[PDB]
Amino acid sequence: SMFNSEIKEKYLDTLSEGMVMQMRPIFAKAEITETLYNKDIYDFTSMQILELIRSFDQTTIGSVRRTLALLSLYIDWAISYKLSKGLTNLARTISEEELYECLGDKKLYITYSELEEMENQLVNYQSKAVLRLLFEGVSGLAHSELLSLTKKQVEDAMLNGNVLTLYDSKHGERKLKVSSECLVIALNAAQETKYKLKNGKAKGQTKEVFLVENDYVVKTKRTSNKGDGQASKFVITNLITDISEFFKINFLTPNTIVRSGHLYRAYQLYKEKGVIDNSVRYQIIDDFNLRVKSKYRAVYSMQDYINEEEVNKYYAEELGL
Repeated sequence: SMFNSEIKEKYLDTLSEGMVMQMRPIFAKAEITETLYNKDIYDFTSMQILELIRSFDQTTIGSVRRTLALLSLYIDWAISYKLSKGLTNLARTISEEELYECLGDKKLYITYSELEEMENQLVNYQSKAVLRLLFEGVSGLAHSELLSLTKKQVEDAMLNGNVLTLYDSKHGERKLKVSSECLVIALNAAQETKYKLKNGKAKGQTKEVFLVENDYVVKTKRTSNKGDGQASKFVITNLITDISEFFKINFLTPNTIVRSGHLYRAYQLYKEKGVIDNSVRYQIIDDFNLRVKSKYRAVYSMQDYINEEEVNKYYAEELGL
């Protein structure tokens, strides 16, 4: 039911009825972790706070942040009563990146607002560009659309209603409308000469590494001893890896990022329409000009992730629930 009951009930007794409603469930879900370490939340280490919250299995950064803030209030109260062994509130030491480590292991997809917050903490344009370009649908077989992308296509798209012309190694050409932000990020990434390691935090003597000189947006490193030609598959995965290491998350894969794009578009339609059904799915396909065997097949595949359950899960705050 609850760990350290008579102390928790003493804290609860100082809160409004509405606060008791928020704080109580946190203590019930917390109980099993507290009995595992045989100590209270207020004696938890940083890591144990981050683990604790992950066990609540929360979907969004926004909700994690509300959960952490509630936990701080309890810890401060416990500090002011000197129940805590430690003198400082360890929930307050939790940095912005560490918030992503709090995300539950069910989380598969990123919201648009999460994409924007992640972009803003990523110092490299190679990092920013792969995230965004994938979210907005630039991805062929083995990421051929993304790896074959040049300044010139980016430049042309800006002067053509933001409509990119994409080159795939299997099927050839595809037309995709993207955002202006995506195109400016793509244009920066295509002229970048350096790549800071560990997202600008590299501890070592070596902090940056030279990139190849070419007109491609996705660039191989000079020390890899590949040409001034296109990058391979593995560069995309390594760029996602370095993003994933900075935020310390394990759900982020090229396919996952591409879906999140589809899932954000589904939210926008759900807000106006109020249903998610095959009509929505057909619209997403031709909004992203989707490269598919057939459309009906794609619409079937999309029922795994494009549905009301997933949209309510990821976008609850934005929907007003």
